[PDB]
Amino acid sequence: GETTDGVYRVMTRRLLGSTQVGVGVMQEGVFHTMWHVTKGAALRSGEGRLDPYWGDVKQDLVSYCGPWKLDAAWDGLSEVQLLAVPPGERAKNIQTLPGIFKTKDGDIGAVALDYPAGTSGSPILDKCGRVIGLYGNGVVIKNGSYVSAITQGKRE
Amino acid sequence: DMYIERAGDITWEKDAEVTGNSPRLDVALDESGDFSLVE
Ligand SMILES: C=Cc1ccc[n+](C)c1
Repeated sequence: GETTDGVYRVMTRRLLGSTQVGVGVMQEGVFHTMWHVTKGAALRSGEGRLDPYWGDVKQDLVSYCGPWKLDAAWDGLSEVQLLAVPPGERAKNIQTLPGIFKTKDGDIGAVALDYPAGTSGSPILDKCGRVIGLYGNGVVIKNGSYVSAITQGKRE
Repeated sequence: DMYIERAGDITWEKDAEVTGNSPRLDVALDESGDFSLVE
């Protein structure tokens, strides 16, 4: 199948027509997405198969063909871009200054951008084009607005 | 049966649309990976 680096839509034919359930990143031969997009199922890429390699429900992340490769982190000061890939629509870059999720185990960057559930797994990048996390696991705040964590894995 | 389809390159766009605010929120993360607001 297609192994070229880049952003990909994750599709299913199980429901009506062809439905986009999420998005992921191909980097260094490994496919990276959020756990809630695939639930750990195998994926097809053309005539090839991608098998899960690592995953964790609590982090809400999963990697295919190899270990998690993304290790860039938000610097805590600069604006970033969500490379949003919405269902049936072209990939588009959106610049924003992240907010913060403060937790008992430390602080996490967060992006206050509202896209359909099928955009889950879209990458958040720094000014060097490095993926600092994936968009799509977050919360609904007081005014009904959506805020996603910048979710990043660990490179072993 | 899930499949993937290329959507583009991962690159920073100069002069992209700039939007969104920067809220500071107290949150909790449960064992199922769900975030919730702490009040
Ligand atoms: C991008 C994913 C998303 C967007 C809005 C709401 N939720 C739960 C998830």
